[PDB]
Amino acid sequence: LDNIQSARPFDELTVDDLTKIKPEIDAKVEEMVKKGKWDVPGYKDRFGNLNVM
Amino acid sequence: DESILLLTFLGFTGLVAKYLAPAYKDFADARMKKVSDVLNASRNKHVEAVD
Amino acid sequence: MLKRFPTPILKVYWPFFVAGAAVYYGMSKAADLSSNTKEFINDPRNPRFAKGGKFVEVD
Amino acid sequence: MLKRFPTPILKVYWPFFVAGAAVYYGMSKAADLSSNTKEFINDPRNPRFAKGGKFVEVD
Amino acid sequence: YHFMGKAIPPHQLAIGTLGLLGLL
Amino acid sequence: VSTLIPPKVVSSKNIGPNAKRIANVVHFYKSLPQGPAPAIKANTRLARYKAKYFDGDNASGKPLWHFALGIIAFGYSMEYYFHL
Amino acid sequence: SPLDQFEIRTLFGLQSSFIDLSCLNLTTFSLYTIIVLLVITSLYTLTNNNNKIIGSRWLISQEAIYDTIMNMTKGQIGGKNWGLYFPMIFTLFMFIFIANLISMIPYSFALSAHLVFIISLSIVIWLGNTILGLYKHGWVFFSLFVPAGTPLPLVPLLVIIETLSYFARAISLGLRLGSNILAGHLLMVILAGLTFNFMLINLFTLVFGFVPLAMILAIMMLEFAIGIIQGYVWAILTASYLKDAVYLH
Amino acid sequence: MQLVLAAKYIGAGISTIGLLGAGIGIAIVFAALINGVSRNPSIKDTVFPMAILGFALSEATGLFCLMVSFLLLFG
Amino acid sequence: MQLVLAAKYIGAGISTIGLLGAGIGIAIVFAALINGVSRNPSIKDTVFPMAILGFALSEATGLFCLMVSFLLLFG
Amino acid sequence: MQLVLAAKYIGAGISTIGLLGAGIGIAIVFAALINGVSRNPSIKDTVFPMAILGFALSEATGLFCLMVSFLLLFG
Amino acid sequence: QLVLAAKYIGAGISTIGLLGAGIGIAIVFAALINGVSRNPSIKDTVFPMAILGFALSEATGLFCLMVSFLLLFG
Amino acid sequence: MQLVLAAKYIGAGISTIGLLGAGIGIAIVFAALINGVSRNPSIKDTVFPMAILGFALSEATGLFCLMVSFLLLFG
Amino acid sequence: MPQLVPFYFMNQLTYGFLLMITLLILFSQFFLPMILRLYVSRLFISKL
Repeated sequence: LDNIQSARPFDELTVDDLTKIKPEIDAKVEEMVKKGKWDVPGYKDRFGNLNVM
Repeated sequence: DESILLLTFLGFTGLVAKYLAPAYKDFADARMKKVSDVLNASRNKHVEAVD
Repeated sequence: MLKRFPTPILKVYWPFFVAGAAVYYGMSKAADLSSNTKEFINDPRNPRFAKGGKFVEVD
Repeated sequence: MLKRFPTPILKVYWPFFVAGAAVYYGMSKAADLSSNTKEFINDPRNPRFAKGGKFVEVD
Repeated sequence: YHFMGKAIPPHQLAIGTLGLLGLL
Repeated sequence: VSTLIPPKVVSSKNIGPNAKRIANVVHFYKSLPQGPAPAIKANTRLARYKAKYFDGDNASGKPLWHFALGIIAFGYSMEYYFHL
Repeated sequence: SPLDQFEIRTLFGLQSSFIDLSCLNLTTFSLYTIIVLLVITSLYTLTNNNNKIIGSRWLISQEAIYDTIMNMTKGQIGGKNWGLYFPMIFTLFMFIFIANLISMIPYSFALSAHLVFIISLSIVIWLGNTILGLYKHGWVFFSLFVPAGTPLPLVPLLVIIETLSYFARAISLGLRLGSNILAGHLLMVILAGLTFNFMLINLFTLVFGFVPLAMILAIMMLEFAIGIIQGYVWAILTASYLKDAVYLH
Repeated sequence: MQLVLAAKYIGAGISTIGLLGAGIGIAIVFAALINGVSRNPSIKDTVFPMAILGFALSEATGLFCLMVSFLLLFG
Repeated sequence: MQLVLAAKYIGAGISTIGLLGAGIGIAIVFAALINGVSRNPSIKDTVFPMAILGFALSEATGLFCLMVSFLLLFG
Repeated sequence: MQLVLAAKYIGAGISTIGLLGAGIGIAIVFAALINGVSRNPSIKDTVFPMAILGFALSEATGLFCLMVSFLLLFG
Repeated sequence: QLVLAAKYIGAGISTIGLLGAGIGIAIVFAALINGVSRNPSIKDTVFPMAILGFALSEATGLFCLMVSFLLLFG
Repeated sequence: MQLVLAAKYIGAGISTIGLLGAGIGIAIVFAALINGVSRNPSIKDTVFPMAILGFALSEATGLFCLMVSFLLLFG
Repeated sequence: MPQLVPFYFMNQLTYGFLLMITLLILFSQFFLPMILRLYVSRLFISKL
């Protein structure tokens, strides 16, 4: 139960904190920009895009 | 001449702050609740299962 | 604050910039041709008066 | 380099500075009175044209 | 993919009309 | 564009039971526990402006009214100084 | 003169006699470009509370604009590489969207209603389509000028009045936006000028003089719609034009 | 200046004709609204804002021709 | 001056052409109302307020024309 | 010199008739939008960009005529 | 200079032809909307025909605008 | 010859009024084209060259109209 | 029209194109990917 032992500030977790704990996020975003894919695969299905139309 | 345009802009801001502001507040709060709810519940129910 | 990401903005958008330079040059010559007309040769805020010449004023 | 020495240059030279301010003000009004004459009302480098008004041009 | 007079099928034909009206 | 599509797909899928376990506990151990390093405020003459209007639960649209009043005042001063 | 609201006045000033340095100097147009840049900077810098994941209520706005322009340029150019032209299709939006809300503020000034800048921006985008099309597709770029399977004896007519519509595209895209913003602002100022002199005659007119005020309020309600819709229509036509220039039909 | 002020009145007369576009226009929008409600009475709160939007966007083209008449009368 | 005044009468004559837009349009609205009741009669009470709304908004663009006509008569 | 400004204002009056070709334009576009949404309620999010596209990309031809009117009036 | 004033009347009258162009673009996109709404799987098939017909109709409204520009500037 | 030279430009202006018929006509042709392909997807290869045929055949009237405009403007 | 034809053409166009190149570099390198970092982070916590 080490997962619950470290407590959970997901309402206030910083994206800089994720970049610090995961450079994989920074590398994936950087290569995803370099190739040009502004789409995020599998985002739209569980999270509503909230485009006007 | 432009003061009547100022007065109508005041009335426009009154209409916005009476009607559009709480509607957008409710919309943004519902979307915020959906974001925080799914983002919390998925990680919670996945981390609780931790052969 | 903000982490700058090196996005490719030159090996994609070069004809836009070349067109921008061309329209810049063509509008420079258009402005110089329009600033010497009969209507606008005595408007004192044109940049002719700040260097040398003064008041053709024959129309 | 140079060591600054605090020489008294204000409790000695005050009427020179008061006279300087007075001549500054009087030459300001003299310049404003001279910049509206018949000879110099159409010289385009006067500071009238940079703010608002344009070309009385009735002589 | 046109076929004019059973010849080689022409490319798109668009440049020749512009070239004809250019020299006028 | 097939390769690009594959790259995006791979990123979504990623790479690599144990594949979830040595992901999630290794992610969780340096997740800072109590919302640590909070830094709820500061003093830079705009962070106090950002906290009162723009941050988490305040979030209100009054700065649009501040901004509109600013342009109204500035444009009226300029119009009065030039034409009136 | 109801059109005095578009006067350009110089403020900070700079001149010389060696070189014409009068091109760059802080001016009403220039100061409102500085204001547009600082607003667009303000919509993303201090919007994000301390780089939080949850994305506070201000960031939902700049979330929705991003998503409604991603899902718009994915449905237009939609090929192997659509995202390479996505920053331009977004920054053509946000300039026109912010510069037509700033212009609604009463004592303010329309950047968009200057035909010389917007027509110039349109000609820049048109030449940047033709040069990009020629570079990417050689001499067969002119295959854009024949529609589909058509009978050959009427192809050159359908080439001439296709190319005429191809370089009307240079000024039409700009002059649409210029005409909408200019006509809207000139309409509001002229109706304000008429209702002002309506309310200075005998005191019976300030009684029940609420209906022309309500008509001006209704036109101001209409004017946000005609200002945001043009900011969208610019970004849909210069997505369709990149579809034509990048992909040959 | 009698000729140019006589021409102003004729120009304000000519710039009235463009209102017939809006007069037919608002009607075509609301006629389609009625014929759409009669085919399906459940889509009212989806369709009717689009009818109000088309009303506004055609009334704008009407007022763009009215303002030229208001310029030629006075300004 | 007769030359200005006569032209004002001519412009007042010219202006009223735009009212045919409203004349066609009000009738288009009521005709779609008639064709809508004949398909479904139980929707008349819902639809008829928007029919009289369309009558009013189409009469508006005819009375702007009539306003310009009277301003080129008595002003 | 009066003739130039007189015919200038007359031509500026003439060059606003083309807005009746835009009022009816916006009308027919939103009319087809209403009739298309009413007969198929799941097509709105596909047909709405074509509606906005056709709307403004049809007005543009009335706004060209209004710019000819502005270049006559003020240029 | 009667001709300098009478070219402005011609530039005004020659702008009336856009009346057809606006109604034309409306009828084209109206038929496009009806065709998509009846058959939902025809948009990518018939949409270039709509863009083609729009381009042709504008150019044949644009003839009047270029004649107006020749009268006003030439 | 100032009167005849002015009537050149007036006639060149009034000449292109009838050119709006081609702008409506191309639209009606392509409107029926979209409306016909919308029913039958498999009739495209017959109807589309017939559509461009009707396009050019209706285009000929507007081109003759513009031709008379250029004849009055250039001779 | 008198107001949109001054001498200020090069002024208008100079600050306009400076703002366009500014917003282009500025949007593309800074502000669009700071939204996309939020996207990839939300999806990465979602996949876990």
